[PDB]
Amino acid sequence: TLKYPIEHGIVTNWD
Amino acid sequence: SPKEILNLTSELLQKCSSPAPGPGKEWEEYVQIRTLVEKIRKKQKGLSVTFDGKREDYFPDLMKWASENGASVEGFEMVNFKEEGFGLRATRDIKAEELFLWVPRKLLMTVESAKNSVLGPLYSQDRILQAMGNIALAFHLLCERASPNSFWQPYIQTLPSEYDTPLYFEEDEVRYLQSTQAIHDVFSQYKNTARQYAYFYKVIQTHPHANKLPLKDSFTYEDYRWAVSSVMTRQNQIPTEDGSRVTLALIPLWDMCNHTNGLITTGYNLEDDRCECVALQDFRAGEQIYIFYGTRSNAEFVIHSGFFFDNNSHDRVKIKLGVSKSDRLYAMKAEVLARAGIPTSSVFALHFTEPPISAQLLAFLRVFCMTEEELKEHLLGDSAIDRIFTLGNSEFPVSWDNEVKLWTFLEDRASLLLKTYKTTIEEDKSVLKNHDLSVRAKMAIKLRLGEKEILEKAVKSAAVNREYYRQQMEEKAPLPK
Ligand SMILES: Nc1ncnc2c1ncn2[C@@H]1O[C@H](CSCC[C@H](N)C(=O)O)[C@@H](O)[C@H]1O
Repeated sequence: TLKYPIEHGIVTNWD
Repeated sequence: SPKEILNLTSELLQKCSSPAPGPGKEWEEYVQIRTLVEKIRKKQKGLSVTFDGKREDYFPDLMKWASENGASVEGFEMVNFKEEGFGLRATRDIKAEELFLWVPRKLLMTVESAKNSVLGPLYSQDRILQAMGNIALAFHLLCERASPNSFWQPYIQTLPSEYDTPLYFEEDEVRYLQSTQAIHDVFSQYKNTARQYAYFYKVIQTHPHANKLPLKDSFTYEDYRWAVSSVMTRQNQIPTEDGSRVTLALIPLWDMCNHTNGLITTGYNLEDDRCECVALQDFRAGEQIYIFYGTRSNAEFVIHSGFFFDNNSHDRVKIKLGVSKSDRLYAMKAEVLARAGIPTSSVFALHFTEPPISAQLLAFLRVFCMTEEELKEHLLGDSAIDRIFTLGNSEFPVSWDNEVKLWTFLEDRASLLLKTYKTTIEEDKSVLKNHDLSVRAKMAIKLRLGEKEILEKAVKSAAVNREYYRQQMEEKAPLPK
């Protein structure tokens, strides 16, 4: 399947 | 005037750097921080850089700029949809699985391009920028926005000027979220954003490496709220050009696609060094082109993407569980969990599915309810490792008694969690039916309604499972093995 799937607006840590 | 903002930001920095006041005073702290932020906002001039034209006036330049750099620009147009805002609409029939959208890396704004920009010198000095690529992207966006000759101006001039993240909510709109799980993440987001603004406001003024930034001349709270909201609602994880690690990036043109349910059909092609998107489904000419953002919850969609998705099949709530140190079997339970790769205490999820629990939560609950005899069988002998291996498998219970205990516990706990909310499901539905609300207000109310509906379904599913395994027990059914 997708080797590098791209997630629109992937959630990150802001602190 | 200039010394007044420095006073307020200094006051804001100590306020937002202070430790949490306890959960019972978190709303009061939130209102206090809101009061300082609004005082600063009323004394500033909004966004430092604003553009003369309307949003749609700049989309033709986005298309020309993307076309010159190798991106796809044919087969779709930009349309202001009522439900989702601006998005892509097909101008021809697009078949499912057709590669219709591609964006070369040259067009992307990345942490790497942030390092190479005017932000470079300050980036090399500030530990926060080095540790938090998302914040670095936000300042990269701000510095290029205020640079009239920036390579990325066609992209920045077509971005939204406002968002529906909780940073933009009124106080009374957030107040709907009192007593929920989600409001604590709303509290943290607001406090983090205010602390970051005051910190970087002072850093830009004291660091000589920032003297060439346009932000040295103007850096408003509105600038920062806009920048972090632009990043959190649109950022992506992609491999580095090396392909050896991951970085964060804004992907022009493609990120105009709005969200629908389905599978991820966007991936990075490292050979050709470009983002590629294949059609999630058939799109006839005149239909909006959607993508699937990811398997995120509505709490994540609201807080980080600024929208609530009806019929989100991946919705979930959090449930914190752990083995008590006063449990006489703590040591044995902690060791079985450690051998299974599960922490003694953690935040798990309850899903809007049957069963509502993952394999990891099932394994935890089984150990949580084990007798000393059952624990010994998972710790000693030639079959212990096989027993650990099936701990997360619904088809292989430890015993009928262990199943009845764990589903009884989950039914009781989800019922207790429901009792901690300020409103009932029926009351929330009446509010949505009989009051006229803003988009942001309904996001909040549907969020608190969705939390209780997931818990309510978990109660029903656990009660059904309790009865199934109670029948196996009373009928003395053989354990599967
Ligand atoms: N299914 C949906 N329903 C409502 N809003 C949506 C949506 N999918 C995406 N959005 C909106 O689109 C944003 C993602 S970026 C997508 C393009 C955006 N609509 C724009 O005008 O630039 C989100 O922050 C959200 O506000």
